[PDB]
Amino acid sequence: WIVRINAACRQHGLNYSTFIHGLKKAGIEVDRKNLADLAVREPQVFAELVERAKAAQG
Amino acid sequence: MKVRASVKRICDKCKVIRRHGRVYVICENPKHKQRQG
Amino acid sequence: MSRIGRLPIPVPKGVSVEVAPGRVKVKGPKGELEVPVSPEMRVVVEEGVVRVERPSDERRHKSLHGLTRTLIANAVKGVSEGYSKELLIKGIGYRARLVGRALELTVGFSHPVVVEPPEGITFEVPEPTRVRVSGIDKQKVGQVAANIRAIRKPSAYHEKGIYYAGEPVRLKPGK
Amino acid sequence: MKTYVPKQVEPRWVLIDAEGKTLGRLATKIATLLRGKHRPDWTPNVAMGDFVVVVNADKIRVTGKKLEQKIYTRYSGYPGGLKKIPLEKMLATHPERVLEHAVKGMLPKGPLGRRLFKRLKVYAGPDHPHQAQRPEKL
Amino acid sequence: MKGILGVKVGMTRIFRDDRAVPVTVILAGPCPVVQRRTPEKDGYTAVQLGFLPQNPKRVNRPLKGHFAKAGVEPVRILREIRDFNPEGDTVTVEIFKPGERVDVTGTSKGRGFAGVMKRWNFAGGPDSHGAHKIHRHPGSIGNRKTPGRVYKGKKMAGHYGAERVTVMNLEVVDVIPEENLLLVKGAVPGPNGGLVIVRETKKA
RNA sequence: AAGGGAUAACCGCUGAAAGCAUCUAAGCGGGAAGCCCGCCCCAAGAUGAGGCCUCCCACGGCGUCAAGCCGGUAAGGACCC
RNA sequence: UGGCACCUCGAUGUCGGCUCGUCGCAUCCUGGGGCUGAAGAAGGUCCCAAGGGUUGGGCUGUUCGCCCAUUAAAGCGGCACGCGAGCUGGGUUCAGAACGUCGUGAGACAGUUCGGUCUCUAUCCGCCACGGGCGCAGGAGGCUUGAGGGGGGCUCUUCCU
Ligand SMILES: [Mg+2]
Ligand SMILES: [Mg+2]
Ligand SMILES: [Mg+2]
Ligand SMILES: [Mg+2]
Ligand SMILES: [Mg+2]
Ligand SMILES: [Mg+2]
Ligand SMILES: [Mg+2]
Ligand SMILES: [Mg+2]
Ligand SMILES: [Mg+2]
Ligand SMILES: [Mg+2]
Ligand SMILES: [Mg+2]
Ligand SMILES: [Mg+2]
Ligand SMILES: [Mg+2]
Ligand SMILES: [Mg+2]
Ligand SMILES: [Mg+2]
Ligand SMILES: [Mg+2]
Ligand SMILES: [Mg+2]
Ligand SMILES: [Mg+2]
Ligand SMILES: [Mg+2]
Ligand SMILES: [Mg+2]
Ligand SMILES: [Mg+2]
Ligand SMILES: [Mg+2]
Ligand SMILES: [Mg+2]
Ligand SMILES: [Mg+2]
Ligand SMILES: [Mg+2]
Ligand SMILES: [Mg+2]
Ligand SMILES: [Mg+2]
Ligand SMILES: [Mg+2]
Ligand SMILES: [Mg+2]
Ligand SMILES: [Mg+2]
Ligand SMILES: [Mg+2]
Ligand SMILES: [Mg+2]
Ligand SMILES: [Mg+2]
Ligand SMILES: [Mg+2]
Ligand SMILES: [Zn+2]
Repeated sequence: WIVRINAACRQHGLNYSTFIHGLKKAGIEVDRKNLADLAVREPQVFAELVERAKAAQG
Repeated sequence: MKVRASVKRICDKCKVIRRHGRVYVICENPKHKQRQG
Repeated sequence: MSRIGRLPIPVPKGVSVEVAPGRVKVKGPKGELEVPVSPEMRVVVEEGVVRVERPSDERRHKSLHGLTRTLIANAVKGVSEGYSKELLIKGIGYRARLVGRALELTVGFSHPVVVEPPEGITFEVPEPTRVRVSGIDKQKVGQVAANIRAIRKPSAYHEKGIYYAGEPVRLKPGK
Repeated sequence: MKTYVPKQVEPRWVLIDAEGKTLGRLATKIATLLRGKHRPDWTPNVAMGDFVVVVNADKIRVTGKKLEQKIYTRYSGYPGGLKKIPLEKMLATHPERVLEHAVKGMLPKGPLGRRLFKRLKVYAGPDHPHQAQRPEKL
Repeated sequence: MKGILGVKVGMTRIFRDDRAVPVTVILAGPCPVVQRRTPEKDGYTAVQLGFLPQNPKRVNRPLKGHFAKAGVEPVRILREIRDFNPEGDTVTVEIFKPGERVDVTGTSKGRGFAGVMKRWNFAGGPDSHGAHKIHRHPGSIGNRKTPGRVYKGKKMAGHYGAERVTVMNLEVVDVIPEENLLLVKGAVPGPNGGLVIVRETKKA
């Protein structure tokens, strides 16, 4: 699951360690590494999760 | 002399040259030149 | 303290120095030469003199400043025939006669040594007791003169060697 | 059983330029491209690491005193047969074995990565017989 | 690099002005060429000869059917003679000259499953002095626990001979033009009837 | 072996750091029965299974279709002496 | 040579020799070079270099060691002090017997001598050679390049200069 999430998030401009830091701090712990099937199946909402995670760096 | 572990400057006109990694010491008279090895 | 390159070039019979964006080509009245330059250090090609400029102070900018200037300074007097570079020979019956350019010479062997010169090296032989190696570049003359040294090794208890100027500091006799 | 099916389709073609890019640092993105890290549909048993051709296998830059000193090793089972070959000899002739050994040292060692070594072509050209359409990525 | 197809027919002595020479008479007759290689086609650029005549009914025609040069197909192995270049019809013996050094590459005699003492010239155990069964055995073949396994090429019994063997630096004594024969200086590899190729020796 | 290249010890050329000097920090050389070339055979089971010449080839029936459902047969191969 | 006693007492055969090798260099020679109290030759020492060689004998069971004739040299070591599912049994580590010594004696001695059973069939790995099946994306007859691997990688004497 770490390879699928890190594989899917990388082309958006952020890796796994940048991605989880928005989820643990922003109170958006939703993914929880079992939800890789939106990073695989339907990425138009996982990209919005990237949009919610990239603004939570500070 | 020749290859030694310690290198000292007998007959003070020695020149100490570090070439190709290791240390040589040379003079005019070639019986006092030294290689550290 | 004076780093070589803090004093200028200027050269009468003002040979041409061009850009050549990684190197230096020098064309003179006799020949052209070649000096490789490190690309980080900037030598400039202004009027009369050839300036040299280094960025900073470490173990490469402080030595390549002076390497880069001085290898040009050899090529300044190099292309105007500023090198004589004699090789005087000793010996009881040694001589060096020239046929064309391949300088054969008797150095005590069982056959006269045929010296094959490279391109651009002139073996001027005015005397049987002394020759001289001329050319354009200082490396091309000193290397071939070292090849002339490679036949006979001097200072072996007596004469019959070469010294590049004449310098017997040979050693004590053995009786 | 949850639906985590990889649904393997269409192995693609990527050529990598090696003009001044160093080995090792080049061979890690060749390693991840030969493995399949760029694809989100990942499953580690099926080989989805795409077809990668590398161009300009000559003049690969190496750093420091490693040319003439980094000596490879090719063993024969005969006694005394330890043929030591330097890196400047490996770059004088046969430039492809440097990159093939660099990718071979980074791929997995089983029958999967052994199959992945087939999916990596090396050419010192620039020319290659793979002529359908070749998009270049860096 | 001159070369020819040949076949051993026997050996004898010839007499020079003072010394006898142990010559081998060898039948390197008229050799038809069938195919030339090309740097733009195969690169190594050799030339394919074949030498001894075949009646056209034992052939099977992937072999019968080569073009204009040498329509009568030969018998033996169509050997390529490694950058040699004739004019196009055949290669006679007069390419070679007496006084030149020529290589002979043939096929030596297989001794069968030859022994280790006859093969690798060992010594073995003595006949007397209590020797149980060591009279032709090789003996020890390794060491105990380290290294363990026997090294590759321990020079034991097997198929000695019947391989392609090159004997070098042979000087040409005489040339027979009417039957197209060569007279090398002895020690040709191969039996009476073994085909060889005879190149130029280097030895520059 | 004769010959070629890169070399160890060693001998150098030019040259700053260190206005001098220096085989070295940039480079260019010479330099061994040592290393790789070169000689000979093994060798495409080098699945990375190479390359060239020549001979033959659509149905003669039908699927999960050009045999990956089958019977003879072209080039050839095999059995027997 | 030792110290330890960690696998081995339902046992891993011990010294030496013959055959067969392989590896390290801290090189005995051959190949280069520096110094020398190196006039030349012959030398001494040190640095690189293991590619190839390192004899035929007498003595003792000997490794070692001492002598004869040579060579340029008769190198030091490891591989269970290499090698007994290869061999030898001369010594030691069996029963017989004797000598010197100790012990009242039976016997003993890392003191000496003679003699004394050395175990036909290769299952797997390895190795030397030769094969069958299949593959080499149509089927065969040939020719052949070489990714790679081993062999050989010696050396002395005489003469001209
Ligand atoms: Mg060997
Ligand atoms: Mg036979
Ligand atoms: Mg015998
Ligand atoms: Mg018997
Ligand atoms: Mg017996
Ligand atoms: Mg082992
Ligand atoms: Mg100087
Ligand atoms: Mg040097
Ligand atoms: Mg050099
Ligand atoms: Mg050289
Ligand atoms: Mg011990
Ligand atoms: Mg204890
Ligand atoms: Mg047991
Ligand atoms: Mg025991
Ligand atoms: Mg025992
Ligand atoms: Mg040494
Ligand atoms: Mg010593
Ligand atoms: Mg010597
Ligand atoms: Mg002397
Ligand atoms: Mg060796
Ligand atoms: Mg040896
Ligand atoms: Mg034994
Ligand atoms: Mg036994
Ligand atoms: Mg045993
Ligand atoms: Mg005994
Ligand atoms: Mg007995
Ligand atoms: Mg008794
Ligand atoms: Mg029996
Ligand atoms: Mg067997
Ligand atoms: Mg087979
Ligand atoms: Mg072949
Ligand atoms: Mg090869
Ligand atoms: Mg192999
Ligand atoms: Mg080889
Ligand atoms: Zn001094």
